[PDB]
Amino acid sequence: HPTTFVHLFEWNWQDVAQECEQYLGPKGYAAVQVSPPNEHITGSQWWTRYQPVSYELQSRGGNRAQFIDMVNRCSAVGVDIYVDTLINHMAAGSGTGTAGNSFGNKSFPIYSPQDFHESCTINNSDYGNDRYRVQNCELVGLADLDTASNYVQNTIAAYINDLQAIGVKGFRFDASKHVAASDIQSLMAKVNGSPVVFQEVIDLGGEAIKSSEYLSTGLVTEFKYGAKLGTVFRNGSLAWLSNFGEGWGFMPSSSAVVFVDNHDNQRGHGGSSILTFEDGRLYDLANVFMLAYPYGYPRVMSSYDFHGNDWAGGPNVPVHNNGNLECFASNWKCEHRWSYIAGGVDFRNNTADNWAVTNWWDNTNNQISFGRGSSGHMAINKEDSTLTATVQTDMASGQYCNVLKGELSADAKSCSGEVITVNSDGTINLNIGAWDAMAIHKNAKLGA
Ligand SMILES: C[C@H]1O[C@H](O[C@H]2[C@H](O)[C@@H](O)[C@@H](O)O[C@@H]2CO)[C@H](O)[C@@H](O)[C@@H]1N[C@H]1C=C(CO)[C@@H](O[C@H]2O[C@H](CO)[C@@H](O[C@H]3O[C@H](CO)[C@@H](O)[C@H](O)[C@H]3O)[C@H](O)[C@H]2O)[C@H](O)[C@H]1O
Ligand SMILES: C[C@H]1O[C@H](O[C@H]2[C@H](O)[C@@H](O)[C@@H](O[C@H]3[C@H](O)[C@@H](O)[C@@H](O)O[C@@H]3CO)O[C@@H]2CO)[C@H](O)[C@@H](O)[C@@H]1N[C@H]1C=C(CO)[C@@H](O)[C@H](O)[C@H]1O
Ligand SMILES: C[C@H]1O[C@H](O[C@H]2[C@H](O)[C@@H](O)[C@@H](O[C@H]3[C@H](O)[C@@H](O)[C@@H](O)O[C@@H]3CO)O[C@@H]2CO)[C@H](O)[C@@H](O)[C@@H]1N[C@H]1C=C(CO)[C@@H](O)[C@H](O)[C@H]1O
Ligand SMILES: C[C@H]1O[C@H](O[C@H]2[C@H](O)[C@@H](O)CO[C@@H]2CO)[C@H](O)[C@@H](O)[C@@H]1N[C@H]1C=C(CO)[C@@H](O)[C@H](O)[C@H]1O
Ligand SMILES: [Ca+2]
Ligand SMILES: [Cl-]
Ligand SMILES: [Cl-]
Repeated sequence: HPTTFVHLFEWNWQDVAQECEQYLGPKGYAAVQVSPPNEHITGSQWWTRYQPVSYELQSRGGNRAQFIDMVNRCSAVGVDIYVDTLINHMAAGSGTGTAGNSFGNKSFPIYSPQDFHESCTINNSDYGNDRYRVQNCELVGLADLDTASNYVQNTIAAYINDLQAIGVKGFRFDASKHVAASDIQSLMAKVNGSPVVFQEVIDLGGEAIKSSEYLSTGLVTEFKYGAKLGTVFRNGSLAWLSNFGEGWGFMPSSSAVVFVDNHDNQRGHGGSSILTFEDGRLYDLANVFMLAYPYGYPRVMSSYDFHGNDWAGGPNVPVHNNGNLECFASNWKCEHRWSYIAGGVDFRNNTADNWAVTNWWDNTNNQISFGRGSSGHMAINKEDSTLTATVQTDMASGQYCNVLKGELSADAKSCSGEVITVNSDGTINLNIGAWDAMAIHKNAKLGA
């Protein structure tokens, strides 16, 4: 049933907790990826979170008690917390952290200069041909930890195990490409149990380091997914997506974390083809495809309008602002609450017993429909005409809520939005307006 997580980028711990109770739990999201909760450098830019100072849980998102409160309140409604984990480095330079600690010259509350690789600079060419420099030199001046050192592994493992002890269920290993896979292996041997671990490795091909090196240590970000999906949605034909996945050169589905955009590449950090909230309904549709299609573990992005400043932090108005939700406009965008996206999550959540593509249909261009066997069916019309084809499904005949537009009542007698009819012979007579879609599934069926 739970199948999809969401990055609540720069949401603080109280907003996450309330969001779990009021929306993510009820709508079936599996987990929240939170911004780094450990002590980091002072400053309001979002990227301060990626400059650690210590592993005390005092950060822009809140203090340790507030962190625990969020973990608990989210867990109470069935939503896990995944922590963005800085395994590669500490802050650059000298300064002060969010818990009051000072640092400088590769000296921190828990590290000294010997705990780091010798200073050198990762240069653009190194990605293509110097594995050693990519993993032992400094990413944009950040102090590169000696991740082969037993002390460093133990210290990072203690941070991970502290977070597990208080209830955290997964971890994003930031900048995993900059850490030898064998160092990550040694780290994981000190990590208690088997939490969810996904490793951030950007590999579109042609580099010294390969995302495939990381398959044995956890899940891996498949950045090919969003890159190719955005190119297809912008310039290509949806019909080509019938074998999306391993046939496009992607890693195995059971290893991949997939997403349309992430916090870096919606700003042009870490792809002019990447779709983001800025693309409106094109983003809706791309998310509907992602969430209906049986490849990967999807992460929905949840952003703020940064008003053209790719460095700015988030709005200084909370999401839950004394009874008003600061979503959808020029503060928080709340893509995870957009109807087509949350509906796609419901569809994925209820078609997970059938990880196949069935009865693929298309018009050779930008209209597609397919099924998850008898568990669900979907269609996307990304053209300017109305889509009225008759398509074959394996669905039981009857009437179904279009979960992109509404939901089934508690009594199961009605839908709050459009109702789709599956005929006696299992067909559907589509009637999909331009740039619209539909999705139905067996657990959103009107019941006699
Ligand atoms: C941002 C990503 O950079 C690399 O990606 C490279 C790909 O690997 C390569 O294939 C090709 O596409 O190029 C890109 C390089 O542009 C890393 O591999 C990838 O891991 C990284 N993403 C994640 C990790 C980091 C680091 O913690 C995050 O970086 C953000 O935070 C840093 C540090 O604050 C910020 O840098 C700022 O500080 C420096 C000085 O320290 C100054 O130059 C300036 O003030 C700031 O830019 C980065 O801007 C920011 O991207 C990233 O968010 C993670 O997702
Ligand atoms: C929820 C789950 O979704 C995804 O898992 C699906 C795989 O991607 C599919 O490939 C398929 O896996 C089958 C393998 O293909 C096959 O080789 C064999 O190993 O059997 C597998 C199981 O049938 O179906 C999987 C769904 O069953 C995604 O890849 C996976 O990561 C997702 N699970 C995550 C989410 C939750 C949230 O609670 C956690 O419990 C899991 O630990 C996460 O990994
Ligand atoms: C928040 C909202 O985002 C989305 O819609 C964007 C559209 O995709 C863009 O096309 C554009 O809409 C313009 C229309 O195209 C145009 O016809 C005219 O009506 O002006 C519109 C606004 O300028 O901009 C939209 C964002 O401003 C996304 O598709 C949509 O689903 C999102 N709506 C959510 C928000 C509300 C508000 O509570 C909810 O009621 C909906 O259920 C959510 O889906
Ligand atoms: C606790 C220190 O451990 C490590 O030092 C080892 C080093 O690995 C080898 O020389 C073997 O012996 C020394 C002494 O144990 C770390 O390399 C060193 O950085 C550690 N000190 C840091 C940690 C603490 C507290 O966690 C601080 O008190 C200290 O200031 C800080 O530098
Ligand atoms: Ca490194
Ligand atoms: Cl702490
Ligand atoms: Cl990522």
